[PDB]
Amino acid sequence: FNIQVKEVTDNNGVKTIANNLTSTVQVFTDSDYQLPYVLGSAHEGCLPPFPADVFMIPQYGYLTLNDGSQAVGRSSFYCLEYFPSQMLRTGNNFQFSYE
Amino acid sequence: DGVGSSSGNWHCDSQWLGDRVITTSTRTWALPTYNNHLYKQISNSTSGGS
Amino acid sequence: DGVGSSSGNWHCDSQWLGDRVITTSTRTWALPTYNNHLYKQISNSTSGGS
Amino acid sequence: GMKHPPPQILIKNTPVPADPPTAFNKDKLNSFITQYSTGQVSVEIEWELQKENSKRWNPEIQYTSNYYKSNNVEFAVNTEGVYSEPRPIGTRYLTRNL
Amino acid sequence: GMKHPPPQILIKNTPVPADPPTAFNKDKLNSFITQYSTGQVSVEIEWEL
Repeated sequence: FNIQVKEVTDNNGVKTIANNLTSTVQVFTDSDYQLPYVLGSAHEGCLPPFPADVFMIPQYGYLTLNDGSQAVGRSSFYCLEYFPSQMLRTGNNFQFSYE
Repeated sequence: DGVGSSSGNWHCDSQWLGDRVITTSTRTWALPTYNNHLYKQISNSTSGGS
Repeated sequence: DGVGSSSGNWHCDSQWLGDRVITTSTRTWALPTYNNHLYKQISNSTSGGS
Repeated sequence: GMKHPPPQILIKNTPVPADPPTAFNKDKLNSFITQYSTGQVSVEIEWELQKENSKRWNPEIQYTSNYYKSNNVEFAVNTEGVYSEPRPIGTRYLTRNL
Repeated sequence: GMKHPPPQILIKNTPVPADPPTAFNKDKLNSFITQYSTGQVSVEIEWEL
């Protein structure tokens, strides 16, 4: 919640940030565990222990079957775009529950 | 339904129910202004003969 | 539900009811654009051998 | 082939005139604010399937990927982030009597 | 350990194309408005003692 999509403009080194009210952010949950599970590999980029800290969201990446630096026929390629996801502009809030 | 509200979601999946398949695709497009807001007559003549 | 309306509050507390504890945390995040909007193949080869 | 196929869908940015002269002129305006638009499109098609009911004993030809190791995955993204379709793929793999 | 742990939550800024050429081109757009987003997250867990 309280999504804010900002647009950066850099003309002649002079950088400036403005709101882009019409821009959206996409969010979805791998409810069916169809993506390679990255959590629980003791990765950095969790919520900071201190409430006051503002953190950067970690980038998602994954690994399939490999033979050296090559990929075998089994190796899987996943496109997250090929998942239904909610779209939200500022003023839109996402949420879900888990058991 | 306002400047600050999404007007659709990214729904993109294929589901098979047996005898039927449902494909749903979402893409993000860009639309320039074509022809300077003009309707222009064209021919192999305006194309440099042929 | 509009540009000028908050879409959530900062709720952050832990309450103990006896046999259960309820932890609630709120953080403020930032999300850059990763990979120039691209999906890129990576390997120990694109990583400088190994 | 269809007499009434999926209809054409035409889109256009509505012209937004620049500042017009403060004295009337009959000529059509030719000075516009340069604009472009962007958004999302969704196309949902429902396809009807005609499943195979063959009594053939031996296994059929199937479209498969090649197991042999390679630099990139077929029908995946590059290391540049360039998606590519390595070959054409027909539909005629399963067999049926005349 | 769980067969069905808390699901992964993926987020991304939707790409916003810069001004495209006024003549059609089949190539995918590679010129985008540089953006980033910010907001709040809330995680509420109930623990049994």
